[PDB]
Amino acid sequence: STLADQALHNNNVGPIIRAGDLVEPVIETAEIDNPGKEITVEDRRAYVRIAAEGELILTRKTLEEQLGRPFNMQELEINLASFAGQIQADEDQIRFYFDKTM
Repeated sequence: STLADQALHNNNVGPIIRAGDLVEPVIETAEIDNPGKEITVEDRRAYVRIAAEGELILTRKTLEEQLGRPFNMQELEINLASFAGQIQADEDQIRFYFDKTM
């Protein structure tokens, strides 16, 4: 009779972006750098999809910056497709999470 839905708090993240190059050995290496012993990556080729518990944190801004030193942060916000959660960047790092209210 009454429609109701809910899905807040840690659940799972699903960042959808495009594919560049060497994102395979980069994503894998970027995964080992993080204690993500329970994440599933789905890199086809044209795009790059990821799936975690809902909490992720990356600091390999040097690897991402190196892959394309001759660029900026604009290309980052441009080089994307979709997302399941939110994204944040720190001094020199980028973290992902599907958590809404903090």
